[PDB]
Amino acid sequence: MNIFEMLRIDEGLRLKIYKDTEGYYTIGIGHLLTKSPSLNAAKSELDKAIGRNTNGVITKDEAEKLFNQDVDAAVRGILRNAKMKPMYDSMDAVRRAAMMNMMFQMGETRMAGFTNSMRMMQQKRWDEAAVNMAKSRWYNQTPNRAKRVITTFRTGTWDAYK
Ligand SMILES: [Cl-]
Repeated sequence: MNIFEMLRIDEGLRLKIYKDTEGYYTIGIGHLLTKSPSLNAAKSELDKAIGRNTNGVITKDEAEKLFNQDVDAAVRGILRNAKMKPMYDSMDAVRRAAMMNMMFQMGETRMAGFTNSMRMMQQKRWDEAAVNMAKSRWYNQTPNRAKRVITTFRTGTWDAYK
């Protein structure tokens, strides 16, 4: 298992533009197009993303290409954050995948809301950090997914995924 397989499981694969749990236009493997409530805006974003005129439908290879870009983007962002970088560098590979999962799904800003949790892990306060992470909008909105990610971060294993 790896970050790719992990997110593929959590994010699923859609080849046509759809509105997510929050109502925002998305496509492929969890690729947020826009927060605009306007579908054509969303189509415009999609064409820009893929580099051709698509009318809301892409191929799986296109989808995977956007996903790799998105995964890269996520790590790049953790590594560029002054506070996250050392946190990530200090983690083992499974736990680093957990963090990548979180970044990818919610973005930098929201991710910063979890700093207390992260310090708690730095300090080997693993269960405490886990219970703490469940106290959040994230968990409240997509509990099964968050539970998997939390378990992953807490244990360093891929148990929640097999
Ligand atoms: Cl893009």
